[PDB]
Amino acid sequence: KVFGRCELAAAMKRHGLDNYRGYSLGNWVCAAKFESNFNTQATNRNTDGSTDYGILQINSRWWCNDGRTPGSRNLCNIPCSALLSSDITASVNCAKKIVSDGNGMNAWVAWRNRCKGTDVQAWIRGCR
Ligand SMILES: C[C@@H](O)CN1CCN(CC(=O)O)CCN(CC(=O)O)CCN(CC(=O)O)CC1
Ligand SMILES: C[C@@H](O)CN1CCN(CC(=O)O)CCN(CC(=O)O)CCN(CC(=O)O)CC1
Ligand SMILES: [Cl-]
Ligand SMILES: [Cl-]
Ligand SMILES: [Cl-]
Ligand SMILES: [Gd]
Ligand code: NA
Repeated sequence: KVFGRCELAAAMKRHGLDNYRGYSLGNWVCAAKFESNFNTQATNRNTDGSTDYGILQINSRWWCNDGRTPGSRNLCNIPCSALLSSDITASVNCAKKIVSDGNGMNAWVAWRNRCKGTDVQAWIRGCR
């Protein structure tokens, strides 16, 4: 599923992501735009052999199981495929664990280089 901007803000806000660990709702919609282009089915191979999955591109090195990343962890206890669903529940619960772990939203390289220090509230402007 490719989400519209307002539609993704209303789903993230219903799943409790708004000001989660102090990060406003515009930071999460901003990240999703530059990680996946709002597309739940997005995948990218990394050079160490791990893969990023879904609307927030969550890494198979630590967070989920794809059966092809040797001696990796599955700390969200999910298959990688669960993070490709039109239902973003799996992805949101998985991102709450990651952003709680010491480094905050710096875990997302596109957040760090394209959303940190900008007008992030612009990403939810106009939505009800
Ligand atoms: C709502 C309109 O913006 C729709 N829109 C009209 C055309 N726009 C004109 C403009 O954006 O003022 C120029 C192209 N646009 C550039 C950009 O968005 O920054 C990329 C495509 N957009 C993506 C989007 O906006 O979600 C969809 C089409
Ligand atoms: C031509 C305009 O599209 C200029 N536009 C500024 C105003 N936009 C326009 C809008 O989408 O209504 C609203 C804010 N916008 C939200 C979003 O688009 O997703 C993020 C910033 N954008 C990034 C981008 O386009 O990729 C900068 C370019
Ligand atoms: Cl915001
Ligand atoms: Cl594996
Ligand atoms: Cl923080
Ligand atoms: Gd824009
Ligand atoms: Na894994």
